[PDB]
Amino acid sequence: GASLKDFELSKMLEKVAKESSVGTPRAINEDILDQGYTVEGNQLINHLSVRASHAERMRSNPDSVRSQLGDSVCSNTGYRQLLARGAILTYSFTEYKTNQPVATERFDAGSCR
Repeated sequence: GASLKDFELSKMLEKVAKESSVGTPRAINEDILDQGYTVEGNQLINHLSVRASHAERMRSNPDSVRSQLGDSVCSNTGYRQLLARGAILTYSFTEYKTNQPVATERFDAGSCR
């Protein structure tokens, strides 16, 4: 099992996941639903669904997707506090109709540097 400190971090992340999930699912735009947050170990995971056409645009340029996500995460004051405590921010995008993976992008303190 996870160490005492690791399990505690997961519990802290679960508090963030619960508050951040209030009001989800909700539309980010016409193509993307914010489905809220879960925690797996040291990862705070934001789950999002993406419609088929936008999913294709995402798949065609995964480095640009990652870079834009990184810019957002790494300048988010609250996320920076989590990364500063050993957390990983994970974005899990799946297809709206099928739930097939589209993109999965993880960020740690190292990523932000």
